[PDB]
Amino acid sequence: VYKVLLLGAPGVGKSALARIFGGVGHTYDRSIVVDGEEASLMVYDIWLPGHCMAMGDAYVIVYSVTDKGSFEKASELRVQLRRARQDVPIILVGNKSDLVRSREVSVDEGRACAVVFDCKFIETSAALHHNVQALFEGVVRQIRLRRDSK
Ligand SMILES: Nc1nc2c(ncn2[C@@H]2O[C@H](COP(=O)(O)OP(=O)(O)O)[C@@H](O)[C@H]2O)c(=O)[nH]1
Ligand SMILES: [Mg+2]
Repeated sequence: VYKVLLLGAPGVGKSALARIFGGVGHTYDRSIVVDGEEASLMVYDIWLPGHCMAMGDAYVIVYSVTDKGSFEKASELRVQLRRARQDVPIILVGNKSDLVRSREVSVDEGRACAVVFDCKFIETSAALHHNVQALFEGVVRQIRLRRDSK
């Protein structure tokens, strides 16, 4: 049973993503099967930033691909985590991939941010439910790898 914190600037789709996962701040629970093994995830959509950051088994940092300011905020959030948790899995998410015409952050900028962070990167669309199940399965897989590389 794993606690997952959603972090990111206002308006990026944290609540959208969480409500889709929950099948529905606020909290969501849900058991899912990942590589043949059941896992429960508790998703905290609660973004006292220090307290929030002190608390997860994994961190999902969300920005909107339509909002370069939210992508900058993602880098700021990562620096903060580095100070707050001085091992934890982090997934970077570029949401709103359906809004092709208003895109402000390229896929390659997202990928580059992943290299700097040394973390996994995925783009999502809460509007289309695209990559939402993959995001949360990835969370589970990344937590397991870190339980086991020990
Ligand atoms: N088109 C589109 N709109 C989205 C997507 N995700 C969130 N939104 C919209 O983005 C705005 C903020 O979403 P919300 O879940 O409240 O974001 P939060 O502030 O990060 O929790 C709302 O207008 C949502 O409908 C997406 O993937 N595609
Ligand atoms: Mg919200």
